[PDB]
Amino acid sequence: DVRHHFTPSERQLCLSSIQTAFNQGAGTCTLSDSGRISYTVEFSLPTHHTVRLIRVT
Amino acid sequence: DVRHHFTPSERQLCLSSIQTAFNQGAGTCTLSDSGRISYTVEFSLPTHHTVRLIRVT
Repeated sequence: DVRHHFTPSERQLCLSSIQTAFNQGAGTCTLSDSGRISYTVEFSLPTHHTVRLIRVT
Repeated sequence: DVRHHFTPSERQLCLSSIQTAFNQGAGTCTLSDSGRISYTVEFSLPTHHTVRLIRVT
């Protein structure tokens, strides 16, 4: 779980990507048999953020 | 995809929920071999909303 490596600015960048993705309709939002909702997405951070994470990871 | 069936309020409650779960460390946030970010969460809506959604399904 990369979250515990995220910069504060990196953490905001994710939230917005997740929001935007959720709002534009990317990813998969599923309502399960038992009524529980799941959301799943893939997105990109800018290259220079990724590399910094690829490094500490 | 359930997003087609949400009310705009339910759409909102979903977003708040995803945003809380991400901030509080719920779900799984990963970094891929290719540097992509992925995030996946499961969460509840209030019973009455859920019940409505299951009815229209």
